[PDB]
Amino acid sequence: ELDQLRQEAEQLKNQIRDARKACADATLSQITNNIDPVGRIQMRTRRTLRGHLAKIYAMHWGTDSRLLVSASQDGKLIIWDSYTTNKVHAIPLRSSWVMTCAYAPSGNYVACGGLDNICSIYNLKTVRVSRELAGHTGYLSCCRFLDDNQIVTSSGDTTCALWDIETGQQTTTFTGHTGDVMSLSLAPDTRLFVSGACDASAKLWDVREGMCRQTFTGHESDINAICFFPNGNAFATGSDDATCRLFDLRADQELMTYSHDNIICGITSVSFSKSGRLLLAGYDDFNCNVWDALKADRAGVLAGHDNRVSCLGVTDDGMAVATGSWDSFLKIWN
Amino acid sequence: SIAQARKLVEQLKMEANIDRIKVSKAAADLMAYCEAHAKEDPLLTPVPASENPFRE
Amino acid sequence: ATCKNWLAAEAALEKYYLSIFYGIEFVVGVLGNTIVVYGYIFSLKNWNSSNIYLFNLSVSDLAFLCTLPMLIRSYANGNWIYGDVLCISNRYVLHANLYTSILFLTFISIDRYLIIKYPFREHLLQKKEFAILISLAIWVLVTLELLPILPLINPVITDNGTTCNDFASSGDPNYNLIYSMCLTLLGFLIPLFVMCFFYYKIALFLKQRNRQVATALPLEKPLNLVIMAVVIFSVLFTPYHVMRNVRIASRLGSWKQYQCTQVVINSFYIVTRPLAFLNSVINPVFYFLLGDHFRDMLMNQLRH
Amino acid sequence: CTLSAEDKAAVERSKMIDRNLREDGEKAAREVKLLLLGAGESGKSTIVKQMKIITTGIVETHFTFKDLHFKMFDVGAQRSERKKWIHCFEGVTAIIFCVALSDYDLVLAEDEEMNRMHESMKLFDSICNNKWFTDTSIILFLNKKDLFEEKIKKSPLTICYPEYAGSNTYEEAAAYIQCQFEDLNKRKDTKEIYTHFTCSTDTKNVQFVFDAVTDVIIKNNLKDCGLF
Ligand SMILES: O=C(O)[C@H]1O[C@H]1C(=O)O
Repeated sequence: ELDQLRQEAEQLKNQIRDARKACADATLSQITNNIDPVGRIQMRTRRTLRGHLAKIYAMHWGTDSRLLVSASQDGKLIIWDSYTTNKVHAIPLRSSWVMTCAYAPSGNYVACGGLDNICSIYNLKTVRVSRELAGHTGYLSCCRFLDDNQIVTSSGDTTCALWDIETGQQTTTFTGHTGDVMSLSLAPDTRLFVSGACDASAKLWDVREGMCRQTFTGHESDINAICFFPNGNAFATGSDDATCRLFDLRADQELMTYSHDNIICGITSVSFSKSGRLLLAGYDDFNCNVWDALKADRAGVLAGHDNRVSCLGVTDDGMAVATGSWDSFLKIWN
Repeated sequence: SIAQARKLVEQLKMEANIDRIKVSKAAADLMAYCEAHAKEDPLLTPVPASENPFRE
Repeated sequence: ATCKNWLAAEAALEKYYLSIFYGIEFVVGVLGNTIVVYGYIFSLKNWNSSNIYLFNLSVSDLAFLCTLPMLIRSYANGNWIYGDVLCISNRYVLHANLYTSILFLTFISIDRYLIIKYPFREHLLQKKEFAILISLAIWVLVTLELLPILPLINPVITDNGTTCNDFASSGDPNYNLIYSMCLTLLGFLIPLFVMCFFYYKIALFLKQRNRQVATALPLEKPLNLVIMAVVIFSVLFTPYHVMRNVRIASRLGSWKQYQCTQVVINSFYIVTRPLAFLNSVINPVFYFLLGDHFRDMLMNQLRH
Repeated sequence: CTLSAEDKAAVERSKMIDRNLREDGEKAAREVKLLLLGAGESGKSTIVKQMKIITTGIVETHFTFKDLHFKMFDVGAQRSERKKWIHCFEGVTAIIFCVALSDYDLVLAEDEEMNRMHESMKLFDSICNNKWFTDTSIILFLNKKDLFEEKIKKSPLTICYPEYAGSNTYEEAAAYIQCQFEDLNKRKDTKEIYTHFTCSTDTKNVQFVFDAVTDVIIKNNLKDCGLF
């Protein structure tokens, strides 16, 4: 019966809430009370990549710390070389509505997608459309290579999918969200991944299966960004709520909230700093903010753009940070 | 709907059987990890020139 | 006879009118042009041909205005107390900027055309390189044109006397008159005709497009502005160029001074002199601050 | 200042890439981009077929009329939240909004007690006064005339608007509907709305779109020059 299931669901929700509440003996604000502050973080624009002719929507680094791929809404996907300002590749897309980028961990391939509901995989040979995966019913919002023959995509039809690039078939489908899925992050071991949706929630999925293990809530609006802590035990959430939130997997609840009274803009991306001691978040007010992740204190500000900050990324070695923007400028700070 | 409510109840039941570690045992781990990798973070403690890739 | 009063009027008109008008023009033009330049520098990006021409015009106006403060100390103390080289440099820069502004206005008028015909910037003359090339050509050509002014601008020094004569009251009246007529023809009449022709064509285009469209807002403001530009240019510039030549020719060999008339002509020339300089003050407003786009953007960038 | 062979080769490759990028940008800057919108099935199917010579998301159409290359983007197949991808269309030249006149005495199948004209008005209100579109002009196509004209009789317009007080003649009912749609514009000082009762089976829709687009372009050019 309808009531026989509704009451059981409500009871389960209440029991879970009580169980997770009876576990917060302390908070991640009293333990780190005596931790010394990181001080003042000041960064200088080391490079300015200046190739795109329209807004930039995505960006990725690749496990090299030298080259990065950027996508803009002018039908071009540019692969640069950070140490210089050179352009290594420029790929023309069949559709100029792109909102995602991905660099293969091995550096051979790249991927893109957007309002055409198709994930296009290009082969760099290190140029030519190697594959075109089409099984979604909504605009793609993220994609992340697991290997040279596997990829995880997230669409606006409220679903994620794990593909098989060799054959193009949808190996697995992850459902459960009740709104558009706007981001996803792969765990360092690539055995689990988190996804943040427009229903103001995040979910933890097992890649080897198709089941959601935990659901995290607390945000008051859509979530636009997601990031994993370097050891794979926690994650960060970026939303329009202007409240950066850190959550833990083992404790299964929220730990800290990063917000200020003078910030009203939404957050369009988040990222860590190779140690988890800094959290960099891009905002709609053309600014990027560096927070002390352990004390929730605004350590610093980066301000070099003038239209928005739609993509933020940190080098694997945490050497530098590339910041692409709708102003068609990729600023690399150090 | 007897088809969606059953799935919702099953999912809720499957997520309430997980073992949870006490808070202040997961914040301590985060603090320890942040402390053990302090010297390997060029953004926290900047590296001297001639070691920065983008000195120019 | 009947011109002692004329002499007193000329003396007063030189002593007071010129000084006060030059001071007012200096202050107003400096304020406006500084506003425009700083708005163009740290507030505007993606420069096109029109922006280049307008910035050059503003720079010329500012440079012309910088020559006024040294001319306002004189006409009050009754003599030029600076060195001869300073006098020559001051007058040369004044005239060069005066005559460069006209060419920049002509090219602005030409650039207003070629945008109703080629709305996508698909013409050769609309390239950002051609704008700078033509700007440099204009500057060099104007300097070359003003080069032969040095012999006449030479100052006057004598026993108990150190005075700087203006362009119209220096040198040999015959050679001076010939050079003045050549300068008028090359620097005022031809640019005026080119500007009038191109603005007439633009006005015809606006009239044809206005009365053969659907139910939409009419193109009435641009037509009025196009007419006003030509009207202002002509009104402010024609009397000065007429009176300069009239005065220069008044002191030629066949003077005959039938009624000591060479006092009235000098007075009229003096009165018409500061009118022409009003273009430097007027241009900022008319060309930059009368448009909502530029002033809105400048205010927004001023707020930081 | 010394450069190796490999460095010079990389610089040459980058310069060639930049040259190609600039050429592509200049070539693509000469195209007019229009955004096609409509509520339910007011149109967007006959309009596209009438203007074309050369759930899969965006659908893109090309056509040239006299000297302008138009690209039209139909995005009616995106059954997603319109708030999260609308800003991708911020720089479009104009928005072609299609509303069917005959949908004035009908209700949605999925939900009754909901007029289709009111739904169209809601969508038009949301898009006209939406951000990202404070300076974008709208071409309103009031389709399906001659079926509203012959359906107006024996079915008074008061079914849709209970306040209408006038004759049942088509000539004034259509004007009332057009005025009701035009009154939703709260930015009368910065936006223009061009309306066409597009039941012209001939090549009259493309001519109207061309005229409106040329007017928009001329006004923009005059605005950029200081005139307006
Ligand atoms: O009239 C003036 O005093 C200045 O224009 C300069 C000249 O003519 O000497």
